[PDB]
Amino acid sequence: GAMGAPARIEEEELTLTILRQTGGLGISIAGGKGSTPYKGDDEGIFISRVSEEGPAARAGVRVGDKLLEVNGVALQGAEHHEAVEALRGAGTAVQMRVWRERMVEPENAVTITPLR
Repeated sequence: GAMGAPARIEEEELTLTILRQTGGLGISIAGGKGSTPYKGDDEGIFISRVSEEGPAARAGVRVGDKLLEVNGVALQGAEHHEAVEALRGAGTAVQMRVWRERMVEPENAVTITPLR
């Protein structure tokens, strides 16, 4: 596999741990695609379900956080089912990684500005 690597910006590396929900119900992700990788192995998974400051989302995610690997399982190219299958048993302790690129991460976010 090798088509190109146009969007390959310096990675930041953000490891987060999501333990069993302590009030809510964890989070909610959804990917699925199966298209050529950005830099050989990358798809970018999105989610939407912030927790009430507990071990479910706030632990690292934030309603739509850029993630690549889920619970140690590279979601690069994988499908929504591949990302959930990892959270199944990891429900008690999930380990997802967050990387920054020229896609998953929107320009609006790339800007480090306040909200006042």
